[PDB]
Amino acid sequence: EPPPMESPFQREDRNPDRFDRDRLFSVVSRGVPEELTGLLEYLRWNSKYLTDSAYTEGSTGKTCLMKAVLNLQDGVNACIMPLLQIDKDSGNPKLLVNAQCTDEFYQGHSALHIAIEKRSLQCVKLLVENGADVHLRACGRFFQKHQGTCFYFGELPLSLAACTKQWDVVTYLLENPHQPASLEATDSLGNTVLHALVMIADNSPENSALVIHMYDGLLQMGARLCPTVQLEEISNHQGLTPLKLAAKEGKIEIFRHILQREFSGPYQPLSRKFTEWCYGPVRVSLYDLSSVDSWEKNSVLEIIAFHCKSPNRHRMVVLEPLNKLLQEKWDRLVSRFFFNFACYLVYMFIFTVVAYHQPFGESMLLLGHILILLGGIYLLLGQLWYFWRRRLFIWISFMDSYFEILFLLQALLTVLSQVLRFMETEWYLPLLVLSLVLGWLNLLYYTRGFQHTGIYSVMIQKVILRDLLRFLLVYLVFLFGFAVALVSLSREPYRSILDASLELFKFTIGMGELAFQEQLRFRGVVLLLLLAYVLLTYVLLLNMLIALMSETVNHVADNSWSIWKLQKAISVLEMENGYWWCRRKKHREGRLLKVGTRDERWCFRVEEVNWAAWEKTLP
Amino acid sequence: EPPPMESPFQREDRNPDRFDRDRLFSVVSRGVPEELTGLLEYLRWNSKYLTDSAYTEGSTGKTCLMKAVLNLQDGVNACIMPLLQIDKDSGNPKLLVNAQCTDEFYQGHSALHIAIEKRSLQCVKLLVENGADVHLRACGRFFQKHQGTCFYFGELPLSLAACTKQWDVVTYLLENPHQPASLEATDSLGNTVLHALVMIADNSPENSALVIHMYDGLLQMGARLCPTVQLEEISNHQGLTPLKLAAKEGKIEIFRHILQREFSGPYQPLSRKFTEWCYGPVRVSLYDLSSVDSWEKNSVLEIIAFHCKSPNRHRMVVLEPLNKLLQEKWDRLVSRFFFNFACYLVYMFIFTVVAYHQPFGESMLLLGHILILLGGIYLLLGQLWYFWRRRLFIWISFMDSYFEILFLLQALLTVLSQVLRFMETEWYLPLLVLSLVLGWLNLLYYTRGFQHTGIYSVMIQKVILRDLLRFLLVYLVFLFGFAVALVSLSREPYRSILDASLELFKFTIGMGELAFQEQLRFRGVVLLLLLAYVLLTYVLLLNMLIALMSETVNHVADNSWSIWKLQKAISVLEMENGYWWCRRKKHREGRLLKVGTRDERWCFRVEEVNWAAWEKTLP
Ligand SMILES: CCCCCCCCCC(=O)OC[C@H](COP(=O)([O-])OCCN)OC(=O)CCCCCCCCC
Ligand SMILES: CCCCCCCCCC(=O)OC[C@H](COP(=O)([O-])OCCN)OC(=O)CCCCCCCCC
Ligand SMILES: NCCOB(c1ccccc1)c1ccccc1
Ligand SMILES: NCCOB(c1ccccc1)c1ccccc1
Repeated sequence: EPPPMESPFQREDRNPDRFDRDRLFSVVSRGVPEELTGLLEYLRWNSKYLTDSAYTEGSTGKTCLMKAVLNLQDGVNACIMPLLQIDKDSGNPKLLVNAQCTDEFYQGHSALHIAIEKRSLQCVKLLVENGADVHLRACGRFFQKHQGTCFYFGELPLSLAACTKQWDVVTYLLENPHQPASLEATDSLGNTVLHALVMIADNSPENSALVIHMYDGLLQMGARLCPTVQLEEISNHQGLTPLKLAAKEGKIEIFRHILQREFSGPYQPLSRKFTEWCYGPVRVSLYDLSSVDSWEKNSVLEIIAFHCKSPNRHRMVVLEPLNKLLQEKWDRLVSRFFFNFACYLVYMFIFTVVAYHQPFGESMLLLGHILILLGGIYLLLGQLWYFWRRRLFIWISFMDSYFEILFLLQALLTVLSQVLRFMETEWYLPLLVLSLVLGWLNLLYYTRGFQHTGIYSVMIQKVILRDLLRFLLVYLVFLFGFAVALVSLSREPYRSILDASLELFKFTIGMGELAFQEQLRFRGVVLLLLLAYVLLTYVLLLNMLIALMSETVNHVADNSWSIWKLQKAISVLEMENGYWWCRRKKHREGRLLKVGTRDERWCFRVEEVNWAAWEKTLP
Repeated sequence: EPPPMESPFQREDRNPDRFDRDRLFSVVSRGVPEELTGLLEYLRWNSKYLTDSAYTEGSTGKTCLMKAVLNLQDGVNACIMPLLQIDKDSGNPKLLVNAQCTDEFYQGHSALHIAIEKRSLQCVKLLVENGADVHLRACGRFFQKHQGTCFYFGELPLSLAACTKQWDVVTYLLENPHQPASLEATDSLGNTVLHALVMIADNSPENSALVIHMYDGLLQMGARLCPTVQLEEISNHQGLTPLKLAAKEGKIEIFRHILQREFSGPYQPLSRKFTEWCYGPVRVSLYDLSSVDSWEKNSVLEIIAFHCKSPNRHRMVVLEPLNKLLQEKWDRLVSRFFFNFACYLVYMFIFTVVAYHQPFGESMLLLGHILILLGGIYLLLGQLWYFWRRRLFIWISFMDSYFEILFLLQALLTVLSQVLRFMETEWYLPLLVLSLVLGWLNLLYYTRGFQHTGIYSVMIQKVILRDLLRFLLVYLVFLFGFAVALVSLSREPYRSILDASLELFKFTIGMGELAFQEQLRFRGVVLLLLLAYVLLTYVLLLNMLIALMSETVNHVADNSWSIWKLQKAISVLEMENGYWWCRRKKHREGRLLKVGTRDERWCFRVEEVNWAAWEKTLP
């Protein structure tokens, strides 16, 4: 187990007048500099420095200075200032202010971070004035974002202060002449201070206000300290800007504010929603499409659809300008979507004809077999190309890509069945039939193109289809357990497990032949198993109905509309790439408009009609 | 019927100037000492005392002094003080202040208790200064905790004052020089004052604040009056400390406060949650495992799992440190749990093989029969050992031990079937089959080891399985009633009750042959019974569905997670004892740490990450 950061009870790890390690740590914690005065003599006598491993705990390397700042008294510790002085006179080649832990848990932890966390501006000023680096990276396992014991604030003192909304500390760390902290400074994972605020943000409104206020103030202060730097353009090692990161992490509240950010006054160039004109309840705004339009790779639209895995994906594609941007794309692509639907209907109309009318008529059948083979190959190549593109995030959103698997599965069976027909084996007919069955089920994918049908479909396939596998797994365990019991008991009907499993399943569809069976010597006991099976399978069905019905209470119809918009969003961003055989170019959305002075942006004109909001401002 | 305590309307039970009993009780109730002045002369004339049975009601022994305190006027009665004086001059060998009732209902009731209940500090001071014992036990049936007419406050004046939050009275009873009341003082059932507050506590928050405030103040005052006494270490006749009693009675609010009690300042040694270090939303506390760890017999963990019967059991195993303590144990024992699961799967894989493949192959069957016999004996001995250990609380938590019954039942049938095979009777095959059926159903017990499967299972078996027996009891009554009717009507199909019961049941599984039957002379009337049975059995099914569906509204998913944690808690505390053939030693949890001065405790380090709570304290 990793050692604790500070412990009044547990002692630190062991692994002129004497000033050994234990008595050194005792005086610094109590905050009495009077007893510390002889430390310089002992250090001079031994020709050693406070940064030496002898004056720290070997498990972490926690120095005496870091010990001192962990027991602040009313926001200050009188022992830390003499401690730095004695270190200065000791001739330390490694200054105590810049000392860091070495443990895998608290790696990079420094005395400056402790002072920032303890909300003591006095210690923060005192350490920085003495040369405490403001770019020390606390890159330990405790500070990394993961399940369980963690506190991610970035890795920098400036980012830690921002995450604790210490407005006084961030002001000093930026404006101090001794050692200013750059806003461009970057942690080990590529996250800046703005990125850190994004990925600590929750969807709760108390913490969303914290992040939005910190994000707004730091962005506005960045315009003063570094006017030539656009802080939102810095990307992590994953290549994500703070806007893109908010999309991937699925944090709507911070995502919405950045996407619709508007500043009035001198800070206008930092805005992303430039209002254009208003007439009554009609508002027109020029939303900025920088890093939002799908024309550029790794955009926000692609990240939400294919890279985000949070349950908040459907609620993000309805925010402006994404709602209107996707609608603008959908109206341009709805003609192609129906053409794709028409081609699949023709392909499966031919599939049905060949499957049924199978042994000029022979020539039509010969052509039908050939067209099916080409159609199956075409679908197989298209689906393989889709999975090749989405190879980095397979099985991450299987609830949405399950139709793309079915199209591939039907394509594989279509091609394989034709191959078996070439081999003239009798087993080609089944595979051709299962291809026909799956494809007619795959026709339900295109219902998303119609609001009239797509909205209704969304309410259904969300949970119910995934629930049935959970009942079947127990039911099949129950089915095989009773089947062997009946077979082992009827051998002195149910001639084999396969027949016994068949008979037991018939009881579920209301066709069981629950009788004495008139033949078996153990007719009563065999009946007991059938009666027990009937009671057990109805307990399981009632167990299923109650659990499934529980989802009805919490359902909201707005979610079904939102999910349908996400389904159209995924389809648009896939068919924008054209086809596998023809990767047509992508049209850039919006128009280039000058919005200020650094300032031209690819703005997208969104018009907003809202009677309720307009009447609220009215007297 | 027990007589009333006080009655303005009903007279008390009958069973110098004259001062008979009736005129004595009249003056004391009215509170006029002027008419009482001659009482000394009458007592002197008769050479009698007020404590004599003549001056009380024979049904209870309620004395005149207890009569006086039952009619206090504005918190005081002017007659009680002269009453004690006249008793003093009467030469009473049994002082009136210490007089108690003799009725089985109000046994031990004294005048001091009445003054405490009536919230009169003036009478409380007046009686105690005259020698009223502060350790009088009111051990009547009225003061014992039971259904109906009762008021349990312990049995002592100090405990009564604590239960009525009379802060002024408890202060006096503890600090009075005349007769201080010991906090160690114990009632008839072993309960001290701290125990009394625990078992009058409700889970409501108005009364929880009452108990917590009284528990905290009395514990803190105990450190001043008796610093050398640890009041929480006193146990009842059942052997339960106040912490253990709160667990058995299932009162979370008082249980949580004691389990996580933290005091800052001089009262630190009374704490049980010693905070260690804090960094942002990360809090680390040293919870005390005294009487909590399962290493010691009759611990809190065992009491909640096996001794508590309240519905609050699942909500207690999620409180810290119990939540982390059980998780620490579970991670150490999850390797053994799967090994136990693997052994049962192998045992039932062999059971299935022998059951099916039954008349080198013969040698394998011979070995399989032998291995099943040893496996059945092993399970039989293990389950008997489990019930021997839990013999004191069988059928108290049958909802949790019902799987342990099924394992025993399957073990008994496994052994008995092999015994019958030795006898070479034909009836061994059925019992071996029912053993196979039950064991495959017993495999559902091990689903609790996986969160992925255990959580889903908990939602189902809570109510639905127990509900079906309630429908079947009426249905079987309906089944036998109609079966005899059809048989008595078809004798001029349904040749016997057994066949008639079989045919009627088929209508429930959607296989009834509801026809005119073409043979019976009373074909129309027999059809009426079948039609009536169909309507009646669907009314019962609709009755069942509506009643069962009503449970969906009030269900909370947090309960299912909590119950699963309790299920793992029971399994851990059972497999900690090793096996019946090898009772391996128990590992003590936590580490011994010095926390103060009486002070070393077996503290358990629990680390708490809570962003929402941390942000609440932030500006
Ligand atoms: C008009 C007559 C058509 C006769 C049948 C020919 C084979 C069609 C096979 C087929 O079903 O293609 C469907 C496809 C769209 O699939 P999707 O985007 O829904 O799939 C994704 C679902 N998630 O549609 C297309 O890609 C367009 C059709 C092919 C155009 C010409 C191809 C030339 C190749 C060199
Ligand atoms: C590995 C090969 C095993 C072949 C079959 C041998 C008989 C096993 C019988 C069996 O099912 O035992 C299950 C048992 C655990 O039961 P539980 O704790 O779930 O039951 C409680 C459920 N509520 O498991 C155990 O206790 C461990 C298995 C026995 C170890 C060696 C025993 C030696 C005896 C001298
Ligand atoms: N082909 C048009 C049918 O669309 B509807 C539809 C049909 C099947 C599944 C989902 C929707 C419909 C919607 C509302 C009322 C009636 C029908
Ligand atoms: N063997 C793993 C199956 O677990 B799951 C499961 C199966 C039966 C009963 C309870 C749980 C499951 C849970 C959620 C979705 C799908 C399946």
